[PDB]
Amino acid sequence: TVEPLKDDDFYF
Amino acid sequence: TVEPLKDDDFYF
Amino acid sequence: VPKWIQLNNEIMIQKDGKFQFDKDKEAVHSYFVDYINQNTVFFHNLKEKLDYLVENQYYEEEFLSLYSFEDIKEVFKTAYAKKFRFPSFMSAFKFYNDYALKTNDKKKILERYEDRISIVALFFANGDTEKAKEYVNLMINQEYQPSTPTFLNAGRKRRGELVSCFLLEVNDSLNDISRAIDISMQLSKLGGGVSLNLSKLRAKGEAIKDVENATKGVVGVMKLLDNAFRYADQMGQRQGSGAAYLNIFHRDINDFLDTKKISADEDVRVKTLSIGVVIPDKFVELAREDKAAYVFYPHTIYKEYGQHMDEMDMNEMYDKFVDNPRVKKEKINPRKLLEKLAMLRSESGYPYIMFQDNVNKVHANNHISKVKFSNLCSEVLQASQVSSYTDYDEEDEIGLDISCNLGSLNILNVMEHKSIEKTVKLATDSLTHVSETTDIRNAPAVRRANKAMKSIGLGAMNLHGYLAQNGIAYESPEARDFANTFFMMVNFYSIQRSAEIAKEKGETFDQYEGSTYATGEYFDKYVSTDFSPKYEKIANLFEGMHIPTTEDWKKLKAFVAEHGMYHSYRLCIAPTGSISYVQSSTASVMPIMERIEERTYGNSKTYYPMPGLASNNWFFYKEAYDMDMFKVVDMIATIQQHIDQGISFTLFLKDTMTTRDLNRIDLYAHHRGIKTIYYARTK
Amino acid sequence: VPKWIQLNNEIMIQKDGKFQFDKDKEAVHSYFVDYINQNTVFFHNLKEKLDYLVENQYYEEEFLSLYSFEDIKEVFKTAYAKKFRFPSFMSAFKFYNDYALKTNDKKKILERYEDRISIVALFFANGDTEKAKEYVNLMINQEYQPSTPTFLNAGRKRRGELVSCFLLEVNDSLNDISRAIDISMQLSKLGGGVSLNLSKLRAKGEAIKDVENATKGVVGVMKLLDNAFRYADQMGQRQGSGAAYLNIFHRDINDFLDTKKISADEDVRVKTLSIGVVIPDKFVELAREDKAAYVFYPHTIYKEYGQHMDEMDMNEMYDKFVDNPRVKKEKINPRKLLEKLAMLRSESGYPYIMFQDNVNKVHANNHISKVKFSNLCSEVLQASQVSSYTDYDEEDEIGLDISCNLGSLNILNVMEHKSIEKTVKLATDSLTHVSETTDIRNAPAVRRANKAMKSIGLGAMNLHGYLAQNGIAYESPEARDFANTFFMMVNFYSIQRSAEIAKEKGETFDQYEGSTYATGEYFDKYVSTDFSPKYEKIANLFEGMHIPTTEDWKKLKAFVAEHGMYHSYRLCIAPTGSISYVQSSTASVMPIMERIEERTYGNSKTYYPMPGLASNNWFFYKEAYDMDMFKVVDMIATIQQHIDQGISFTLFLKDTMTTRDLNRIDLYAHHRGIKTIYYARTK
Ligand SMILES: Nc1ncnc2c1ncn2[C@@H]1O[C@H](COP(=O)(O)OP(=O)(O)OP(=O)(O)O)[C@@H](O)[C@H]1O
Ligand SMILES: Nc1ncnc2c1ncn2[C@@H]1O[C@H](COP(=O)(O)OP(=O)(O)OP(=O)(O)O)[C@@H](O)[C@H]1O
Ligand SMILES: Cc1cn([C@H]2C[C@H](O)[C@@H](COP(=O)(O)OP(=O)(O)OP(=O)(O)O)O2)c(=O)[nH]c1=O
Ligand SMILES: Cc1cn([C@H]2C[C@H](O)[C@@H](COP(=O)(O)OP(=O)(O)OP(=O)(O)O)O2)c(=O)[nH]c1=O
Ligand SMILES: Nc1nc2c(ncn2[C@@H]2O[C@H](COP(=O)(O)OP(=O)(O)O)[C@@H](O)[C@H]2O)c(=O)[nH]1
Ligand SMILES: Nc1nc2c(ncn2[C@@H]2O[C@H](COP(=O)(O)OP(=O)(O)O)[C@@H](O)[C@H]2O)c(=O)[nH]1
Ligand SMILES: [Mg+2]
Ligand SMILES: [Mg+2]
Repeated sequence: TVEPLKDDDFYF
Repeated sequence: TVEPLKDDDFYF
Repeated sequence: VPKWIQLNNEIMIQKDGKFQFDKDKEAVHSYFVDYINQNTVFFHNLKEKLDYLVENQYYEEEFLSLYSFEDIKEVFKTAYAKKFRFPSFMSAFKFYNDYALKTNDKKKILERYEDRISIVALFFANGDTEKAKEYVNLMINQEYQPSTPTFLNAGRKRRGELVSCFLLEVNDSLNDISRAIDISMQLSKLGGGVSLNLSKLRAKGEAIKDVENATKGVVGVMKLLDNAFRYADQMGQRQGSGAAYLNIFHRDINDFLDTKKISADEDVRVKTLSIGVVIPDKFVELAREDKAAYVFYPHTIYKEYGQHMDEMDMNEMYDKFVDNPRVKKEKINPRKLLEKLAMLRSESGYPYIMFQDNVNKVHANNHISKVKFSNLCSEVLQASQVSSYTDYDEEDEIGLDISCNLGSLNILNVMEHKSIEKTVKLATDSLTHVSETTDIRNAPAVRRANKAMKSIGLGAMNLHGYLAQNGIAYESPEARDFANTFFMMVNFYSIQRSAEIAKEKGETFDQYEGSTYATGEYFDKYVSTDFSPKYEKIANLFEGMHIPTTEDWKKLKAFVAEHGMYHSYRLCIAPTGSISYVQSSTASVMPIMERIEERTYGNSKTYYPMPGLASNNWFFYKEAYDMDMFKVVDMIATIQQHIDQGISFTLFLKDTMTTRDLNRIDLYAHHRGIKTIYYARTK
Repeated sequence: VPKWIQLNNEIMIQKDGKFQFDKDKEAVHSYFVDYINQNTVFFHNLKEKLDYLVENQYYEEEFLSLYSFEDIKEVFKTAYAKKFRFPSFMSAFKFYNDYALKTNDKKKILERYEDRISIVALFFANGDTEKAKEYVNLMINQEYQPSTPTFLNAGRKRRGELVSCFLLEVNDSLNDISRAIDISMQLSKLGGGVSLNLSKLRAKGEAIKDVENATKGVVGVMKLLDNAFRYADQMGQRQGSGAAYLNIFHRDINDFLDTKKISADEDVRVKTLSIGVVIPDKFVELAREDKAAYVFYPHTIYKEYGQHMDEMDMNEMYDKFVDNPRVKKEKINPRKLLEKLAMLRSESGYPYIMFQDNVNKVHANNHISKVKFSNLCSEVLQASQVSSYTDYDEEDEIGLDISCNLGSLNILNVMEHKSIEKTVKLATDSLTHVSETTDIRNAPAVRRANKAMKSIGLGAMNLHGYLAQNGIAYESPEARDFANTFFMMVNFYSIQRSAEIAKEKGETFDQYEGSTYATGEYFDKYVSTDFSPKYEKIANLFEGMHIPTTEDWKKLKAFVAEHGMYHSYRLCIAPTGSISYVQSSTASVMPIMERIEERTYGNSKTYYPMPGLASNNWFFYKEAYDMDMFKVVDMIATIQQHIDQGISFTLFLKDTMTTRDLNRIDLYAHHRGIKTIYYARTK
């Protein structure tokens, strides 16, 4: 299931 | 074809 | 059906709504009484057994000659003085099917567990009876487990090598590629897994001596290495497993990744070559900022700068490469490439994600070389130098190729015996002996790095088993506190033993003076931060054991500065998926995949409940797929800060999660300091 | 369509019932005027051209430095004094598309025919102006044609090797196999085709260090070699071509043949590896009596007798192997294997059939070694010694590996000029220079054998063209008489030139004293039989040329005995492919496949009538497929008795002729003394 990286995923 | 050899093909 | 298998089949037959876990002990008893004792050849005395095994080319006569027969006899007696009993049927089955010595017709059992342990101990001690008995006590208590090559082949004549893994640096030439193929086949013949760094190989469509667009890239080399590993596949005992590692800024990165696609044609698809991707922090920075990235042609960089692309700092040299018209490159989307990585891991489990800057930020031997790639299990992170293999009758410039001698601590057995220090020191001595006795004539760089670096790998296992058997959830902060404390003690005692060996032998590993051990940078976080447990429950586990404090770490730092370090690398946590059964331990520091493993060996299924699984600790043995992968990343990063090399970190994912969840776990691992990621297992 | 191509298409446009053969000369004129003269770089003088070519790394400077500019200018004037004109458009097209030097952007043409010939002559002469002019006269008269590697790369910096072939002996070890892969790639990157003898490799199911059923056979080595040749694809401009040869008594012979089956799976099939089968007389005897044959495991024989299977005379040791219980074998049917060979050649043209006893019955250097295998073109038959490549930092035992120093005589232009002696001697000198100047550093055995044996290959082409243009049918006994006389003359003058070179240099080839040249056994049939033409028509063809007699052969034998022989091997008839167009000649001594060749180039259809084809000699140019293969075997065997090496003998088969017919042709070739059979071309 390809779900595109939408930013805010590089920050935790 | 796939014609097999006989004893007479080995003498010339 | 065999009686032992039928009794083991009774585990899942639930009576009163509860699993019959007591049937596994009955299963192992039946297994022994009905198969093992009957099929074990017995000798009137140990002298007859040793004579028969030496004369029939089963044992080396060299390693047994340093001991008088009374010493060997007493070593065996102290091996049987333990009266070791296997706790599960699968432990005995795995040992007597994979490691126990059998006759040439594979019909009778020549070695018990206490005989394999005694032989391995006698090999380790090398003429010392007291040290041999110490090793026997170490292994029969199952506190330390030598790696599968070491445990299986120590003291044997029909043996390969005792080294579990090899890492080869492939230079950018036909001579170097052919020699890399030769060395890969030679080391696969020895039985060890081979990992190759293809980041120095120039990209597809590059120039070969003024002949432009002639190269096939690294993918042709992958095909060559794949067929080499298929050919040198240990005759079919176990398929030849090789690894290829490529930097994510290599131009062939997409072609490198396409080899694992199912839709890929057979002319570009490899089958026995595991692939790994080296991700510098620059790639993560570019993906985070969504800027278009460039993968570069390595030969252009070599011509412009005189150094290979992976030999330079990507974070510093990326802008210089991009602004250099003489450095050829092609534009890629780093976020699209990350999504491609995530989908590849979801569909096949490849590639091995290696965060280069996460490795080199805490790498002690960056002066020797940066860690440009990992091993086949993505846990051996060591400095390596490429070998310039020249033409025939021309002397080759031999570099350093990583050889990793592995060994595992059973955390449950180490902690229950309150013997972290003694186990770690004895394991370090055994790994040093394995490294010393190992010579490889057909790999000049592997041999040179084994002699100079003296790097060993001291892993750990049964972390989740110990935590669950102590009522600690693997994702709980108490588990991370225990991992922090235990692995800080392990690192402390490994460093102490390495310094003691360097003092006793008067020699340190090559280029030790430039390492952070000599400068003291390695001990900064240890002399600044106290790693004692923060939870009283965890601190009670270390009762009766001296936890190294800040003052003790300062003393160790001074001792290392004064005497040096014998081993460049000491700690590396391998998956240890095979020897875990014999030791009744969970594989590596990874959480358990299944509470009761279902295995089919023949026409009968053989269930293996997790070590110590019961009704009271059923929910502590939480399956890895049901766990939050962020918590597992936190655990591994807590462990990784005390491991100088990497950890075989496997990602256990559910089918519901997408490629974005996989990318989020990857980026969280990168942010938390995870060095390498091994596999993406989907349920 | 271009004007020259359009004019070429008027060859098949028939007017008055006759092909417009005169349109071809108009095609050459149009091609030159409209394409070549416009797109050839012209310089104010030869000095500027030479400076431009050396400075821009198009030519080597070392070979031009041996001559003053006056000598080079005189040589070029000699080349252009002939005013050579291509008689067919296809000749000029081939030269100016393949062999003419072009600029780095390929837009323009740097070399004419008279320029490439002048450069090749200057390379051959090595500082001698008169010798360079003699070579220029030899090549511009098109009497002698250097091989494609030699003609292409002579005096050019951007090149490969002038050597056409590489015959490698592969010993039964992993180190030797790895070195075979390395050397195969290092010689494929040089351009020349590589042939490997795999008969020494132990079969599938053999032991590797006392563990049984461990080997995967020679098929795995063929996989490795095939992928090695695919990797060394020479930019892809010409795909990496390699051959593998196996003795028919090797156990893997069935699996060796199974890789060329169309139905074979991708897990066994090899694509870029041509295969050849070496058939000793013993196999033919076993097939003749319809008695069960045995294929032997080579390593069992090596263990029992201390010698490789292919180093022992199978006609003598077959019974010893069969009645030896320590030699492993399986019963096979030799007639079934012969039928399998016939059907494999019908389906794919493979394998090459090498009659080992036919080769070794008249092999002069049996003391050095018996001929165990042939080259990729199945025409080189030389003694080879295996190289024992040992582990690293251990000295290797270097053997002998064969190499092609090829050159072809144009029989038509050789006999029109009545200069058999001069052409043969000059060609021998040129091939000697090519062999001497070849120094391959990455192939130790190849370099050692090139230095020691000093073997060259002097072939002939345009046999069918000469016969048809002189009103002689290829199958006619007059053609065989002419071939006998011509090739006896060629052998006489090649031996004479070799002895003269040995006298002038004071050295022979290594181990010459054991050869039949030194003992005089080679010259027995030459001092006992007269090879002068038996036909008045044929004898008139040699008028004006001194045909060597029995007394002349006795004098040559005495001269060789006193002075020695410089070349171990001198004559071998290569297929003479794409360069046959440039010389306006039929390919090799083979009969023409088609009277008018229909070739596709881009979007155009080009027609090439064979040289000298017209209405009067239309039926003399009989197509090869229409010929009786028995009479072609007679022709080749007549030629073969004067060629010390083999002849690239391609079988031209009709669609209606079965596998029994192919087997009859093969057995008649074996009975008539044919050494090798190259291809089975079915129409
Ligand atoms: N669970 C087990 N683990 C390992 N070995 C076992 C096990 N059960 C049986 N065996 C092997 O089979 C033999 C016979 O088993 P058993 O327990 O009856 O022996 P034993 O020596 O009389 O026992 P005990 O330890 O109670 O004195 C053991 O000596 C041992 O070699
Ligand atoms: N049939 C041909 N074969 C080869 N080269 C040719 C041919 N026709 C022309 N050329 C080349 O093109 C050039 C000019 O062609 P053309 O036939 O007009 O020459 P030319 O000047 O009339 O001839 P010549 O120099 O013999 O007096 C020639 O010098 C030659 O290099
Ligand atoms: C290592 C290896 C060898 N072989 C085969 C090919 C070689 O021709 C043959 C010899 O290998 P060797 O390199 O000679 O192995 P060895 O010397 O240990 O064996 P021995 O002492 O018995 O001669 O083994 C394989 O087929 N697969 C393999 O993986
Ligand atoms: C010969 C050859 C090389 N290569 C690639 C792989 C190697 O990494 C790379 C280096 O080849 P090299 O062997 O180093 O080529 P070279 O030394 O003759 O010329 P140069 O050093 O200027 O390149 O070329 C191919 O891809 N296919 C081939 O057939
Ligand atoms: N007798 C015997 N002992 C073995 C064998 N293999 C391992 N051992 C162990 O090696 C030790 C040898 O001691 P042993 O010779 O039996 O002493 P003893 O009891 O006084 O005769 C024992 O403790 C055994 O457990 C074997 O084949 N025979
Ligand atoms: N001028 C010239 N001559 C060439 C070239 N290539 C080959 N040649 C030949 O080299 C020989 C030398 O010619 P050249 O230097 O012009 O002699 P010149 O007429 O006395 O000036 C001639 O016979 C030419 O046929 C070229 O590019 N230019
Ligand atoms: Mg190079
Ligand atoms: Mg060997």
